[PDB]
Amino acid sequence: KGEWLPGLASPDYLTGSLAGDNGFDPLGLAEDPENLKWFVQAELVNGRWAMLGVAGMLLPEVFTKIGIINVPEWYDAGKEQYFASSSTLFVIEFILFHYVEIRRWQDIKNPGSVNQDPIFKQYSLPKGEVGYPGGIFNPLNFAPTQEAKEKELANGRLAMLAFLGFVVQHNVTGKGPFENLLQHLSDPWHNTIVQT
Amino acid sequence: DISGLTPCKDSKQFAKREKQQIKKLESSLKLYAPESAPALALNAQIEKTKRRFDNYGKYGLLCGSDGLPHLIVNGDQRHWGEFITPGILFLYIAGWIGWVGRSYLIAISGEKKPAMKEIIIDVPLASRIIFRGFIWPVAAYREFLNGDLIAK
Amino acid sequence: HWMPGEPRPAYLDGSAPGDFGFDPLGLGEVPANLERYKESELIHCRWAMLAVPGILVPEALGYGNWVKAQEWAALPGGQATYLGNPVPWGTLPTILAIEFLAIAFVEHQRSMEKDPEKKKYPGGAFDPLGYSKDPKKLEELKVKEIKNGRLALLAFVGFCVQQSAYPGTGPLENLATHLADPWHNNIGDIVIP
Amino acid sequence: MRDLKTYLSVAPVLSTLWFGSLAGLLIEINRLFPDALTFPF
Ligand SMILES: CC(/C=C/C=C(C)/C=C/[C@@]12O[C@]1(C)C[C@@H](O)CC2(C)C)=C\C=C\C=C(C)\C=C\C=C(C)\C=C\[C@@]12O[C@]1(C)C[C@@H](O)CC2(C)C
Repeated sequence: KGEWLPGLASPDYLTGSLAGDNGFDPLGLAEDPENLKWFVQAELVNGRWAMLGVAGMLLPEVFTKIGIINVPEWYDAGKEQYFASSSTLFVIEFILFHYVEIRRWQDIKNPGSVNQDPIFKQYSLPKGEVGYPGGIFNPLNFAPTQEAKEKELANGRLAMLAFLGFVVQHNVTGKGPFENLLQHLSDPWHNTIVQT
Repeated sequence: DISGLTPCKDSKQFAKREKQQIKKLESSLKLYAPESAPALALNAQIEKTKRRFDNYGKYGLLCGSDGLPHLIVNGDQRHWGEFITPGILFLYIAGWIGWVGRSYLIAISGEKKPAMKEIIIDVPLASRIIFRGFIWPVAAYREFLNGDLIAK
Repeated sequence: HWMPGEPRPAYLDGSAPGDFGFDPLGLGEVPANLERYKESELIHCRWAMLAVPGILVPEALGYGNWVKAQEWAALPGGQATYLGNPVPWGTLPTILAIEFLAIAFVEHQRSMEKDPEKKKYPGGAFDPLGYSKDPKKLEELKVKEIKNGRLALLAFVGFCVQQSAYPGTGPLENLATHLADPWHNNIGDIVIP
Repeated sequence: MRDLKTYLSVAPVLSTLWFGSLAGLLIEINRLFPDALTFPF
């Protein structure tokens, strides 16, 4: 579709049949079709996780302007005491995520092989694409048209860049992502990466 | 105290070495007028020596009985900056260089006279290939999985 | 299948009892090697399905855990005990001699067999109640035996490993410790100190 | 000149330029951060 850089030609292997195809591959990673098949799923999962991560790192700090709750910052949330030890929670998380991610992985190898429930055999996911399971994962039956997929990919890429910015700013400034915005909005020409 | 060693900051022999070096540097300065350039150079040398000794004291090195720092390479987390991190950086750089060389060699293998492209380098193609080695681990690992790394 | 969506090895057709295609390393490729492995698996399962009752029952009667029963033999002059009653012949060189002779005879007797089927399910006199009379029931029984044996082997591995993390403790003691405070007395602390 | 550009791509001249730039970079790096025995970061 669109060109990431006018005046340059698109790669041959990027034919525009994929969602969010702007012909961006200067370093040629996806020349091998198997690499492309793996990297599509990698991008999807990374974007979907980063969107939730950013949403959870930003909004629980926006409370200061509205003053509903009192929650520690995203980099101090770990040290707080909880009803269970950190090791127990980590063990349970590992136990569940092992099964979940092994179930997801088998679809990439042999599509359509894990669409059936293992305990209640009368239940099965409708046939779909590799990275878009559907079924009970889509309770509202929204149509997965190409426009919605492109919107999803754009939001995922933006959120990934936002998470990288959130990580890098804290190492330098030492404050929260929202506090960095208000300081910039106070004196825009004096509060940038160039401190002076 | 690994292997019976002692921290540099508590070592008396380390301080004695510093004092001897500084005293040796100071005896040469008495031969020159304070305003002269050699006096300025000797002052800079003395300041640099003091700074080097202070920095070695700060980083948590270990000294022996001779007052000289020793390196621990067994993998202990308290000394990862001595061997592990520079090793990983060197491995990354060497893999970059090797991958770029292999890519350039493969690129010109299909030409009519591949030998002439080795004594007279094709600058634009190499420049285009130079940037690609920045992600060499991913490309090498995926090539290994696909079986294209080893010649048949 | 041990993992749905995974191809099976060609030599694991799904007709053997307790066959689910589990062979990631391909150790059963050689037909002569795979035939031996079934006998060894059955022997291991049958030996481990007797140990599990023999580890929990003495501990459930307050006679001490399964590693305390072996402490006395390291001492000079230690004498064996059974149900709290010392046995007259419980000296170390009397026990070692009678164990080697009794076992070396039966295992060598099993070794000399040359019919592959009788090395796994010998039948005959060792089946006094005649449960093998029905070939239809027999297949279900073999599946049940194989499914229980692997569980017993896993239980014995748990027995062995739990001892290392909690020296001097019995499995029932570990269960009692876990039951009181489940959310802090578990595996997590051992893995992450 | 095409021939002049060809002579600049020969192996010895290119190697000399590359190694000169490399040595300059290393000298400046060791000038800014002298006496590095450990990676402290
Ligand atoms: C998933 C993700 C982050 C997820 C974060 C999560 C969940 C965070 C959770 C937490 O916060 C909460 C919620 C609770 C907080 O208290 C605590 C934690 C737990 C911390 C990031 C991905 C992040 C991914 C990123 C940044 C990727 C960047 C990649 C780029 C730029 C690639 C560029 C190229 O790829 C192309 C386009 C083509 C190549 O040819 C050319 C190049 C140039 C090479």
